[PDB]
Amino acid sequence: VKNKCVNFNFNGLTGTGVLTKSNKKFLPFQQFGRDIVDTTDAVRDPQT
Amino acid sequence: VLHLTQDLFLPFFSNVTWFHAIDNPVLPFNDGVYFASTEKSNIIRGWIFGTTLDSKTQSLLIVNNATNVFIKVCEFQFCNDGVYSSANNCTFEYVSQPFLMDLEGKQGNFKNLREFVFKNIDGYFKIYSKHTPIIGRDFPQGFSALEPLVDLPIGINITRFQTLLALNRADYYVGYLQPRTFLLKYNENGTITDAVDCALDPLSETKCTLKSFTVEKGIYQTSNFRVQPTESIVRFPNVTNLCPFHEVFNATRFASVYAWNRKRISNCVADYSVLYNFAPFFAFKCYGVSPTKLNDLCFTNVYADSFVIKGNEVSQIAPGQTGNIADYNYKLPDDFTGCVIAWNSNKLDSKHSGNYDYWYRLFRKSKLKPFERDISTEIYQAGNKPCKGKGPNCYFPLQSYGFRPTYGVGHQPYRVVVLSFELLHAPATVCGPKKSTNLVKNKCVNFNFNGLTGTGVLTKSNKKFLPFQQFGRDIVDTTDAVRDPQTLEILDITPCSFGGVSVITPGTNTSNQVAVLYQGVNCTEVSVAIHADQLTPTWRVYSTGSNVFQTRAGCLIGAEYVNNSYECDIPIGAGICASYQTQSQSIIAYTMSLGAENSVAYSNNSIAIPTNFTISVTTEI
Amino acid sequence: VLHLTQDLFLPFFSNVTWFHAIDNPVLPFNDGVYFASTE
Amino acid sequence: LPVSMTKTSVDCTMYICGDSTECSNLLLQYGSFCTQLKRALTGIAVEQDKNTQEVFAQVKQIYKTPPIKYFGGFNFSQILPDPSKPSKRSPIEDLLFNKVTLADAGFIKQYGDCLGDIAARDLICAQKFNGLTVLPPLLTDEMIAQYTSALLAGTITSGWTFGAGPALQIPFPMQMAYRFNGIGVTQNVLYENQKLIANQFNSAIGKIQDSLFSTPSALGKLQDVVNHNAQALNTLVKQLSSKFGAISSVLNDILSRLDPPEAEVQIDRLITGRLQSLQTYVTQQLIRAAEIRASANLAATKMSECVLGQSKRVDFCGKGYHLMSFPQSAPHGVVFLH
Amino acid sequence: SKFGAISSVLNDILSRLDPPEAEVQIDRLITGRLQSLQTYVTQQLIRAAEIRASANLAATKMSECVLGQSKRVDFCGKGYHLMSFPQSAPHGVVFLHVTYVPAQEKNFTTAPAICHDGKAHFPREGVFVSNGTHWFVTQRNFYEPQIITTDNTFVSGNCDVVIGIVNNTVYDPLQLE
Amino acid sequence: LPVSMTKTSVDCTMYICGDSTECSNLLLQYGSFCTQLKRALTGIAVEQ
Ligand SMILES: *[C@@H]1O[C@H](CO)[C@@H](O[C@@H]2O[C@H](CO)[C@@H](O)[C@H](O)[C@@H]2O)[C@H](O)[C@H]1NC(C)=O
Ligand SMILES: *[C@@H]1O[C@H](CO)[C@@H](O[C@@H]2O[C@H](CO)[C@@H](O)[C@H](O)[C@@H]2O)[C@H](O)[C@H]1NC(C)=O
Ligand SMILES: *[C@@H]1O[C@H](CO)[C@@H](O[C@@H]2O[C@H](CO)[C@@H](O)[C@H](O)[C@@H]2O)[C@H](O)[C@H]1NC(C)=O
Ligand SMILES: *[C@@H]1O[C@H](CO)[C@@H](O[C@@H]2O[C@H](CO)[C@@H](O)[C@H](O)[C@@H]2O)[C@H](O)[C@H]1NC(C)=O
Ligand SMILES: *[C@@H]1O[C@H](CO)[C@@H](O[C@@H]2O[C@H](CO)[C@@H](O)[C@H](O)[C@@H]2O)[C@H](O)[C@H]1NC(C)=O
Ligand SMILES: *[C@@H]1O[C@H](CO)[C@@H](O)[C@H](O)[C@H]1NC(C)=O
Ligand SMILES: *[C@@H]1O[C@H](CO)[C@@H](O)[C@H](O)[C@H]1NC(C)=O
Ligand SMILES: *[C@@H]1O[C@H](CO)[C@@H](O)[C@H](O)[C@H]1NC(C)=O
Ligand SMILES: *[C@@H]1O[C@H](CO)[C@@H](O)[C@H](O)[C@H]1NC(C)=O
Ligand SMILES: *[C@@H]1O[C@H](CO)[C@@H](O)[C@H](O)[C@H]1NC(C)=O
Ligand SMILES: *[C@@H]1O[C@H](CO)[C@@H](O)[C@H](O)[C@H]1NC(C)=O
Ligand SMILES: *[C@@H]1O[C@H](CO)[C@@H](O)[C@H](O)[C@H]1NC(C)=O
Ligand SMILES: *[C@@H]1O[C@H](CO)[C@@H](O)[C@H](O)[C@H]1NC(C)=O
Ligand SMILES: *[C@@H]1O[C@H](CO)[C@@H](O)[C@H](O)[C@H]1NC(C)=O
Ligand SMILES: *[C@@H]1O[C@H](CO)[C@@H](O)[C@H](O)[C@H]1NC(C)=O
Ligand SMILES: *[C@@H]1O[C@H](CO)[C@@H](O)[C@H](O)[C@H]1NC(C)=O
Ligand SMILES: *[C@@H]1O[C@H](CO)[C@@H](O)[C@H](O)[C@H]1NC(C)=O
Repeated sequence: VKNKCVNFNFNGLTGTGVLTKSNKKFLPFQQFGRDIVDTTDAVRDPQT
Repeated sequence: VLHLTQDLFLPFFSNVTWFHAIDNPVLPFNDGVYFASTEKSNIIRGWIFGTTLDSKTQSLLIVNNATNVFIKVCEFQFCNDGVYSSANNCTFEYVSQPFLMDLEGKQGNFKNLREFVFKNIDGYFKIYSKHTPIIGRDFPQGFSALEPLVDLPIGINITRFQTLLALNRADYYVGYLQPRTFLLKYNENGTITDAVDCALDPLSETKCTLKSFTVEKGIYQTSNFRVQPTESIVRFPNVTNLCPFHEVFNATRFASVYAWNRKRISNCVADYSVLYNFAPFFAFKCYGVSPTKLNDLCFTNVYADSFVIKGNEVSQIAPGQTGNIADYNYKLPDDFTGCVIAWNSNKLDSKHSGNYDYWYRLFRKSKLKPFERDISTEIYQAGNKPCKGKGPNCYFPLQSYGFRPTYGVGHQPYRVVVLSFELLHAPATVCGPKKSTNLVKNKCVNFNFNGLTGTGVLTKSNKKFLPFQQFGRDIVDTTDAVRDPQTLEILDITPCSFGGVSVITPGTNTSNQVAVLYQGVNCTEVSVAIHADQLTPTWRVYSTGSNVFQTRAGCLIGAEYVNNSYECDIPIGAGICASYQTQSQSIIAYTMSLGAENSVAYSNNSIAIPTNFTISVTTEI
Repeated sequence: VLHLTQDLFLPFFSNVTWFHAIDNPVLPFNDGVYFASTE
Repeated sequence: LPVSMTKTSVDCTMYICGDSTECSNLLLQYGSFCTQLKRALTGIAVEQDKNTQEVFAQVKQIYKTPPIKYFGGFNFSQILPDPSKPSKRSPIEDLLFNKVTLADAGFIKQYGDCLGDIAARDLICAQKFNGLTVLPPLLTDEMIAQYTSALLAGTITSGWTFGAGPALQIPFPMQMAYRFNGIGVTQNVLYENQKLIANQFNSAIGKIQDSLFSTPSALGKLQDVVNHNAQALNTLVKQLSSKFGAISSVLNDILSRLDPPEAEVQIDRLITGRLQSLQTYVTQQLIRAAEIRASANLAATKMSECVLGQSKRVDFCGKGYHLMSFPQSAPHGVVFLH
Repeated sequence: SKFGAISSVLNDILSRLDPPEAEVQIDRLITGRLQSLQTYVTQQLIRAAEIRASANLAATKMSECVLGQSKRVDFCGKGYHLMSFPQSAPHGVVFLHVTYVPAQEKNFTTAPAICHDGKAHFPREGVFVSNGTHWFVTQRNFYEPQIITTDNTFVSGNCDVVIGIVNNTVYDPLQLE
Repeated sequence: LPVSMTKTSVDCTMYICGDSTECSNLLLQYGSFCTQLKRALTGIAVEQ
């Protein structure tokens, strides 16, 4: 479910937040997403 | 983002060996090898890894074919040309999509460059690749990303590396990777457009330390420079008599725990291979010092306490423990600097009909303070009776460790001998069989004087060392001077080369020429060091003789001294300022001009009165 | 240097017992003893 | 007034982990606790460079005293530069340089005589042995003398006009008359008592030299600044022999005695001790640098006010009705003659 | 930053370790992050004090330079200050010091006093300046010669104490009328 | 306008180790982390 505060456990990556669709350009081998300060930003859905 | 990474990379502008083909040397494998080849359609099949490449060590094979790949980890014998002849103890076969991809625009000119990098960090074989159409007419200089294909845990030893050819009826670009810090520029879409090394050029290092791609005009302090020592000097004492560890481990009557025999070891050379020889070791717990590093330290005194004791009390014997032995018979200090030894002995403490010679104490008025012996036969009081004898409520203090050849391991006659050390600042007398090398002065060397490890430059001195004096220090408590054990002379100790490197550059949008300033160091010292290749900085800036300058702040390399005077653009230090000025362009060093040299016309009766005026608007922020 | 040390020392302007000889009482030992004699 | 302190570029990696790769790897687990310290010290050094710039470089043009020195009877030889001396400093400036002793000059390149120290190596060599170095000031103590000489020559031959625009020459008796007119006394007083005023000024200038000569320490502020620098640095270097709850204080001894998987505990303890000591030093240095910035901004506005003109502010340019002031260069400071 | 702990993620370590042993890594992480936050707060306090000094200087500069004329040299820009205008800037202020700067100068002559008849004459405000042949009285920061009359100069002296005195005649508008 | 504030001369040795010899001995292993504090406070008081 998107656009709602949920606790995510994506492939063992625990955390909390709000998730939605994006327009990233994830390369086929890319799996995670971070930022300039090394904090997990975007995740690739294992089953979609 | 400008993310900075530290990992095994191919050095920029490094050596790459270009081969040909028309037999297949085995190129060495270490820290990963970068591979590249250009071919029309296909001539390279796969690569072979492993050690000794025979049927005695596990090996690798990455052979490609028309539709799949034939990965496996096995123990082939040889082929000398159907690429193997043995699959006896071989598992872990792997097949997936082919790595090679060839596309042509209806012409063979599109000789796509195939780039490959492999590495074996903690096993986990990593294979990265990228096929670029930059045609291979020359080894190109554009930036090309490299993406991974598979990543699989071989977990074997790889030292050698070979390659496979094809049949038919300019390639083999081989590079070697090294641990470097890299700064990579990521595009908005996630690709990597640009990257620069951090250990190639001074400007590259500044660009790394101020992470960005544009370096504004100025002077940047990046790191420090150190002259790494050339030779390693070890000067142990002048004694060669082997220690009597033989005579304490060859004993036949190791006393009981209640009376721990204590021997003193002094004036001898301590090699612990003899310790290893006379020891079917069972317990080698060492606390103060690591047993592997035991031959390289000089001890002021060594104590050898030996006593036979049962199996579980061996585990009892340790700093800060509890139990009838650790409380009433033998207590080690909490801050124990030493090591314990325990090996089984059922041949000297056992016999038919039994043996009961040994003794131990469970009854003491109080605990045993550490390293105290309490040989005494006093009956422990029970209740309030001054009773002196055996029987109920009148118990003998010490009981018997009766030992017979038939017990369990928990009850077997274990032999325990402990070694007590004292590693503090004192004139050492006992240490390892390490040989005494020569002495060379006026050169950066690692000294190991009587166990005092360190680095620096040593020479003659004129101290007034009293006969008992051994060391030297300062109000800051740092070892200054050491007396030579085998010469009885006094040598001072120097810092290796400690300084600091600052790079003087104009804006990269203007030029890439840089100057290097070594702070607070005579420039003859760095010049000889850079000539002998003993400087920790790996970026070697050119020195053409015309670019050397002994400043009061150190020495400057890369810019020449012009005797003119200008308002300067880059402060350096001590009245010297560097600038990027035309010659056709170079960096120049000159003393500051404080301003226009003007003289007033003061006189007895002369006055200058302004006949006009102007209005100026300044700004303050 | 003006190095400062913490160790067993003889106190300044302390009590020192001066003996004579012409029997040899045992003196107690504790934390070290300073001994001197002119002859 | 203090104008600046000693500049330092402490290197955390060498200071905490003397040439030890394992210790460097352990320190890498603490993040950017080192880059912050390096940036703070570099900012302090550049700031203090700017500070000396603000205090002294108030004139774009360098003026030079006329070859003949007869300023209406006023005797200025004591503050005018002496060509005979190799350093081109006035006698009053020489006493200040002689009465201040710097523990670390910085512009010495002292490496090469740590082996040659012969006797017990000194505090500077000890600091070099453990990762603490001192940068030299960008403006030399000789070029600062040129700046001071220019400022002094401009204010006795051109009055205060050279502080605003072009330098306009004016005889010294008339400049004195105008300074007198600025405080509410007419010029006829000076033009009638010129000889008496000249004698008083000469006697005062003569007697301040002996007052600075015979006093134990009238330069106590600059000496206090230098002493605080040296004492903070010595307290820093004395922390390298503190066990911090570890078995020993020598990294080379510990790495050679204990295998890494156990030694890492002692290495971590030493890391936490030395990092916190270095943080304390950096914080105290930042506070002292801010204080010196405040004092030297006061010095800069005092220069621009009292030297480049007459100040109506009471007691700011000395006690009494201010007339002039002559700057004098001092080691890590300035001296005003109100 | 791991700060010497197994990992730097609380949500990972809490779910990876049971609390009695997880508390060691957690305490390490607090020990690191608390010290980092203390460092940040200390630097912010020092910078706030420096900005306090700068803002007090800006406030007194506004009240002096803008709300009046300042006799202080170089305080309201370089030169003889006239006015200033404030301008708002992001997290700051910008002042426009309008200052009077003198210009082309001419070396003429000067005399401390003028002796007309046994009495020294001194200009009430200005300099006794001579073209080269005819003595004049003019202002200080601008050249505006005037005929030496008894109102431009006040007289007190004896023509024998002032050094450098130059003979000239002073005028009076009273004897003519 | 404030002109001064209270002068304090806290004592690290007992403030950390209330009349405890073992604690004083352990604190002696931290070097001159106390003389610095006493000097800073004394300088503050003298400056006040
Ligand atoms: C990142 O990826 C985007 C999606 O592919 C790119 O946008 C495209 O741009 C092309 C022109 O190059 C358009 O034709 C297309 O419709 C789409 O808008 C974008 O350019 C790219 N950015 C890069 C590579 O920097
Ligand atoms: C003082 O200086 C002024 C400029 O700073 C002079 O004004 C100039 O006038 C000329 C015309 O003569 C213009 O061409 C020029 O642009 C400027 O406006 C002014 O004349 C001058 N006066 C004296 C007395 O020197
Ligand atoms: C200005 O003041 C100087 C003081 O330094 C005078 O120098 C003196 O010279 C005499 C010798 O004539 C020395 O004995 C004395 O110690 C001092 O240095 C200088 O003469 C004086 N000049 C004028 C013009 O007054
Ligand atoms: C002294 O100042 C005089 C100003 O009144 C100048 O004299 C002028 O001379 C012209 C003729 O040359 C007269 O017509 C005019 O009325 C005025 O008197 C004179 O040039 C000046 N002298 C010098 C040396 O500058
Ligand atoms: C200014 O004019 C005075 C008379 O108007 C001069 O006084 C004369 O001085 C001479 C000696 O110099 C006497 O001999 C004579 O009797 C008269 O008193 C005065 O000198 C003169 N000053 C200058 C500087 O020219
Ligand atoms: C996940 O598995 C289901 C069940 O086979 C399948 O329908 C779905 O397409 C799969 N999704 C992915 C991304 O593999
Ligand atoms: C590459 O090898 C050649 C031949 O040995 C050598 O001249 C060159 O310097 C090498 N490249 C670098 C960067 O050292
Ligand atoms: C290539 O290797 C694959 C690996 O399974 C094999 O199935 C195939 O027969 C081989 N040959 C061709 C032409 O694909
Ligand atoms: C596999 O290894 C074992 C190890 O002892 C050996 O006994 C066996 O012969 C090997 N199998 C082969 C060589 O086929
Ligand atoms: C791997 O092989 C090399 C070369 O013989 C050898 O030095 C090294 O010890 C080996 N390592 C292992 C883990 O087998
Ligand atoms: C004890 O000494 C004998 C004498 O030769 C020797 O054979 C034996 O190996 C020694 N044993 C030990 C444990 O030292
Ligand atoms: C060291 O031993 C050698 C060999 O006996 C001897 O020649 C030399 O004099 C000794 N030196 C000292 C300082 O004892
Ligand atoms: C440093 O300066 C020069 C250049 O090296 C030379 O005299 C010597 O090496 C050093 N001199 C002194 C006085 O330290
Ligand atoms: C020019 O520079 C040289 C050194 O490069 C110096 O020896 C010489 O004195 C300079 N000439 C002048 C006129 O300054
Ligand atoms: C000023 O007068 C004095 C004494 O009258 C003389 O020594 C000096 O040379 C004069 N200077 C000028 C520029 O006239
Ligand atoms: C030494 O002993 C005498 C006699 O008992 C005594 O008077 C004196 O005070 C003692 N010295 C000190 C320092 O107490
Ligand atoms: C006036 O003349 C003197 C004589 O050389 C000269 O030095 C001075 O600069 C002149 N003043 C001016 C032109 O304003």
